[PDB]
Amino acid sequence: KVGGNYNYLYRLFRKSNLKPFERDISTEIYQAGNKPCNGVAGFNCYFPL
Amino acid sequence: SWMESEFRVYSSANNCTFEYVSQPFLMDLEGKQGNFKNLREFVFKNIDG
Repeated sequence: KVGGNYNYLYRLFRKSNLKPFERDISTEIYQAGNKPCNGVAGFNCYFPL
Repeated sequence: SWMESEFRVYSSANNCTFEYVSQPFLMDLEGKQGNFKNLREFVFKNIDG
């Protein structure tokens, strides 16, 4: 669309590379910092999708 | 010696598109005169999905 089609999502962060022919639709908050990611969002806590 | 119908193993379900209702796996051969039992053997492996 001219405004932009935002109906498509793709994973960006994962713990490790997956094996071939696998599916992972899990949603969570990746540990991207020393401080543990409690929830919601914030600095050093990246949402993968 | 009356016991059956436990059911309700799970609580809720979600998106999934795999159903393989079919003929059962294990068959219990008749055991008679004692000292006569069948040893069920099963092995499961998971490679390339």
